[PDB]
Amino acid sequence: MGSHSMRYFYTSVSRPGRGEPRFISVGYVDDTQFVRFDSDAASPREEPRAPWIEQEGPEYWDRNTQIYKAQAQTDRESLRNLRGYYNQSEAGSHTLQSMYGCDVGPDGRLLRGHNQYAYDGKDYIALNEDLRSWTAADTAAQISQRKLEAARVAEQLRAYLEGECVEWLRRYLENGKDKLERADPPKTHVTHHPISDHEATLRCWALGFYPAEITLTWQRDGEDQTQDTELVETRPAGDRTFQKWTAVVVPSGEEQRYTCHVQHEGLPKPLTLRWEP
Amino acid sequence: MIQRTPKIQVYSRHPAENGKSNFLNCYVSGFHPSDIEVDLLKNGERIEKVEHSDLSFSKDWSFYLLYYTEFTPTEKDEYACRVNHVTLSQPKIVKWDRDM
Amino acid sequence: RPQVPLRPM
Repeated sequence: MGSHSMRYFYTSVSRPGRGEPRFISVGYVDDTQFVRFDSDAASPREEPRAPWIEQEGPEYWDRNTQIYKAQAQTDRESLRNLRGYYNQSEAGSHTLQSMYGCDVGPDGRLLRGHNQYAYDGKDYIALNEDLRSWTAADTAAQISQRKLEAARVAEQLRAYLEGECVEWLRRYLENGKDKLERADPPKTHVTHHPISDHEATLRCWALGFYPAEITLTWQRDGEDQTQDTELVETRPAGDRTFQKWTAVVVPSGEEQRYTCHVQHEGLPKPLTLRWEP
Repeated sequence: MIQRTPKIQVYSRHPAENGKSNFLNCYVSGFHPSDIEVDLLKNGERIEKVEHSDLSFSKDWSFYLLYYTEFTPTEKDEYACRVNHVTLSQPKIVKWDRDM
Repeated sequence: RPQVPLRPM
């Protein structure tokens, strides 16, 4: 399913009495971060965070920089307005977060657009899947809904998600060819950990995989094992790949009767692993 | 009322072997609001050259960050990540276990 | 490329 996505994540945080809100943006293609912007930088500008976006010329970077500087001001106004809708004091710090982008299929056409917001960590307002209407979380957000409706904001948004987002993504997939189209299958191995007694932990590792989506199960004959398993959150290795492990205690005298099953895009076939001393 | 406390994982990029260069990672996730202080520690001492990823967030709007540094492990040195956040009444320290 | 800003909330 050579399907793909682009997302921008915005965070604006107010700082009353210490000037304007901070505005931070990051952009992703799939699970690869490719740009950032931070308004607190000495010279705020969009910057490259993946090797394949550096090939864009200086006009690309300046245009995006202008967009984010304008967005920062927009989000400041929004933060001022929201403080008022919730009757909140002027001294406190608050957070407006935005997320938007597009999902496309192997043909490169829009499958789903997104554009939604959270205020102080909770859903505020979201553009619905029809890209023509909104869902408001509470009566404060209905105030914003009425402004967004009045101004037909959903039309400009739709224009972006249908008419710009998908075309830029196509372009980034061409710039990044190899790194974005190729999945990196996990390097895998099981270790033995004796809870120095009459039972031990087997921990099944998966290292160096991209994209992040992976499934690690322990299971008997098609039938699951979880008397006690610890399964850690997938975590970034820091070189654009990810890591994960799952663990289980079995009656380890010699109950190496339990197996580890790994599924991942970069694996032609699901794999099955076992301890090897 | 709308503050979520950070989860913390401490780990290396590659399977650690002593005397070989590697990266020490402190991954903090699931938190809100975004201000957070994190220190990487070598035998209780604060490491000075430490970098972090750009602020991003998950589907539930909670934030995540990866702090990292070049290191070369030894059988004897021990490493930890120290995190402060508004949801914590004192810093939380998590030690690096090379098998986790 | 990021979208140009919308009207404020």
